[PDB]
Amino acid sequence: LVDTTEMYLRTIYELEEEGVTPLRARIAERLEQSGPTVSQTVARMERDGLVVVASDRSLQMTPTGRTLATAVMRKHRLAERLLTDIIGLDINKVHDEASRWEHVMSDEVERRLVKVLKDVSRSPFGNPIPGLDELGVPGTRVIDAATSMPRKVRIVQINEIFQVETDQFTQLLDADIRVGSEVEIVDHITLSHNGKDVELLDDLAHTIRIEE
Amino acid sequence: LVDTTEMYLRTIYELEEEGVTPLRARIAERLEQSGPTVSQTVARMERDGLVVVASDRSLQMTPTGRTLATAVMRKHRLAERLLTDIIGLDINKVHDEASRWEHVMSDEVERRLVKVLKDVSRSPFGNPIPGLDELGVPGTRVIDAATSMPRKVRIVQINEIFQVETDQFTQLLDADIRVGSEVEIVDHITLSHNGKDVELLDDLAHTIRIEE
Repeated sequence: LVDTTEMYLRTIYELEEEGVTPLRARIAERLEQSGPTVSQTVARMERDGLVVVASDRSLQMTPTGRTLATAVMRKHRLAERLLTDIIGLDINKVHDEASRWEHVMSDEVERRLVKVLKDVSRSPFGNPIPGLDELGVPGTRVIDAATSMPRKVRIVQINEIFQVETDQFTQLLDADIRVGSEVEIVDHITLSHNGKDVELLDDLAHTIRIEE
Repeated sequence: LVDTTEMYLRTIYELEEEGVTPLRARIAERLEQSGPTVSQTVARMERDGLVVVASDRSLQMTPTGRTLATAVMRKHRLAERLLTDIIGLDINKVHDEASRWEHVMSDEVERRLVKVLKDVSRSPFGNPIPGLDELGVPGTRVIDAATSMPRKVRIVQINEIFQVETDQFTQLLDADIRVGSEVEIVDHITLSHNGKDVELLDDLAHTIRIEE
């Protein structure tokens, strides 16, 4: 959990954020790791397809690397909000505490935070909290979201347009399940609504989007 | 932070707690680590003086090992309280989330929690939260607590009885500093009170106890 790649990606994100060119020496300095250690960490982050060292020797985050960096910063900043507004930790300690929490905070906890905190637009240090959008502030496909224990979620998309199988359209219509419909899900993928039970086919089990 | 020793000590604490004999196989099972891995982890926890394998091959925690185990469980359980009462995380996820947070939660955060939570006597799973006493629910000696930036703390003990140096007794008396006196501290160790400033001698800087 508490990992290096997450820490490096956040650092790149920050420098980028402060308008600084993400150069390896700048990163080594901030993270207080030797230049040889960063060179080798960057060397393997490059193999995971998270970063690429541009011609000018600056670190360009790949789309995947950037998405990960964004989740880390969102978690870090939501941690800061929780620590100051709710917990009341001394403002002088908040940042260093949030730097450890960012690696162990789950998506599920972030969603709850986003709901219990008064304001999640900025961290107490003035910077905006990124990626709130990924937190329903499209959606999880049921095959991934659906657990062995029912959980009422909301249908975001059906994607009938991508269905080669249309046999269950009326089944959903009779079931009264559409975009915005609070439904019960169990993982074949059975999704209940209005007392009518619908066992989704694989194609539908893969393209229907929901939000917790 | 997120470490093995902490995890093992907590496991021993739990088994002990549930009345189970802390045997290595029981621990390997619960932690889902092979028997050889636990043998070697226990083998080095024994060298750190945290655990001793009793004659019957059961693990007896040393006083130091037990104190550490207690802090880990207190943190873990205060995390559970925070996650259910404040955050509202699903009761089915609370334990596994708290198991990661226990390694990154600072003492300073625990004290704040103890203040912001309605009840810290038990975790939502029915077990008591241990070591609250270590959280002021005696004290930190100023030499360790005193930081470069003043912070009004409360004097818990003076320990005049252990002072070979008595030159500053009247200095404190004139300073009106005693057990219960809210004082300002800066780290020689200067502790202000009622506008009068007292630069403690080493012996006093080491034995005076305070609580944040």
